[PDB]
Amino acid sequence: MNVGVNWSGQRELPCINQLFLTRDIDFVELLIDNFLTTDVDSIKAFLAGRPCAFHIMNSQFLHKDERELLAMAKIINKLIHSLQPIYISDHIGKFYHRGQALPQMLEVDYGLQTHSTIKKVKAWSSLLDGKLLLENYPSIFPQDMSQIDFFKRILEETYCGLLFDISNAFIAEVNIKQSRTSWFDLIKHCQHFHIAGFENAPDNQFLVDTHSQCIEEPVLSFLQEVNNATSIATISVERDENFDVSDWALDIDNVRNRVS
Amino acid sequence: MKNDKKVVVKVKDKEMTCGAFN
Amino acid sequence: MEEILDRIINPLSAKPLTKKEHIYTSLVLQSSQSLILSACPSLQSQRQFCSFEYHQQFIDWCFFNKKRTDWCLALSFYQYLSYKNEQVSVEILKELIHLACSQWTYADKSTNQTVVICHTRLPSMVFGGNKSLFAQEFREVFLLETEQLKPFIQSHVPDGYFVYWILRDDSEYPSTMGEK
Ligand SMILES: [Fe+3]
Ligand SMILES: [Fe+3]
Ligand SMILES: [Fe+3]
Repeated sequence: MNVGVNWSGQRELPCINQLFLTRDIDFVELLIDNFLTTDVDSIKAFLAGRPCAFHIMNSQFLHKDERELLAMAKIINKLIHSLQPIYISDHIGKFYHRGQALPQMLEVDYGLQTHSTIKKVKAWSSLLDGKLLLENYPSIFPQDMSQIDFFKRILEETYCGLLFDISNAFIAEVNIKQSRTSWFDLIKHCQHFHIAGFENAPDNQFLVDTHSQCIEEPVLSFLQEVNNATSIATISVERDENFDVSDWALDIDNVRNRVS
Repeated sequence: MKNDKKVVVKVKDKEMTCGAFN
Repeated sequence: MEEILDRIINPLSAKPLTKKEHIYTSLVLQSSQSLILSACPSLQSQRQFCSFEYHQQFIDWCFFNKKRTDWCLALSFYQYLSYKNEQVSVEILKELIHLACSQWTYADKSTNQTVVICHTRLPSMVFGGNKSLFAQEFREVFLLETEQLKPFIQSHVPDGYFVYWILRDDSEYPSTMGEK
């Protein structure tokens, strides 16, 4: 099991540099669409031999036709060729409503025009050099179609795979009572994972997928269930706020200890 | 640009991240 | 639901929401207000601009007038302040342009490295942003004092409008008409 971390920008670099000096970081997951004009050698210098993986935040590919994506695919594919990521991955997310840009990525309506969404998945993934993995959303509200049934169709009808976020699935269980159980059929064909912390919304109305706290015990016990169910090739221990090296290192330690 | 008389300023914001806001 | 989505872009409806739905829509809306407030300390000179209800009024106005709420949000906010107040300090205008240039470097997903922004109120100032070009280097938000675009902005930009250009890099001034 290669245990890694996410890297989206420069705010966290002091903290990552400290992690590099006090822990084994087996790989780094770049939020690659934040590095599209970055000198590739400068990226390699920072990685200092560590392998990388790609995670795409803002392709917004469900809002676009295939032709609008060509330019972004070209840049990403050059970065894929030069950096050779272990995997590449994107999100199932909603970024606009009635033409207004949202301040956050919201959950997709899985059952609405499911076939058109599967077609956009095929189109985007066919333009990227490699098998595209799609990450499960930390559901806040229930809807008619299960996220599981949605991903079952992705995995059956397209060339895409699953990037399974363990704490996102835990968040959905709390928020919408989606039994974690339902993912285990798909989990068994997944080898690349995420795990992170979260926070309570005001008045504890739902869990927010902040990547800002340490991983809590129920999520680690979910991790061990995942480890029993499948082969964990890689897991990225995510952090996007509160760049305290001791807390991130504690998360990395707990993830490794839990599967030993 | 050609009036290289420039000032760089700080902006307290942040890159796109997967972490939701709270 | 589409009602939850509707209240995120059009918050001033009185259509009822449950507590959970209301706290979510408020949370999502709070994120864009925080971005503005954290990056523009000069707004504290006018505390009325800083209330969450003022933010909600701003977002609602953006819905009715289809103003952009992406990286151009800060520019939209200046236009709302102009629309509502008789005057706004140039330091608020400047900080909001700086915020927009910053947000451009995070949102634009092309090989272009540079955005340049100007406003009719400051015809002798050119604002810009450069994406990070090296792994450990921050994005660069800059300001130029220059008359280079002043003739173009008085003849081709109506008062109250911003104009912006996307450029491959920051070596040359914009030649063309930009947007707005
Ligand atoms: Fe994740
Ligand atoms: Fe997450
Ligand atoms: Fe993600």
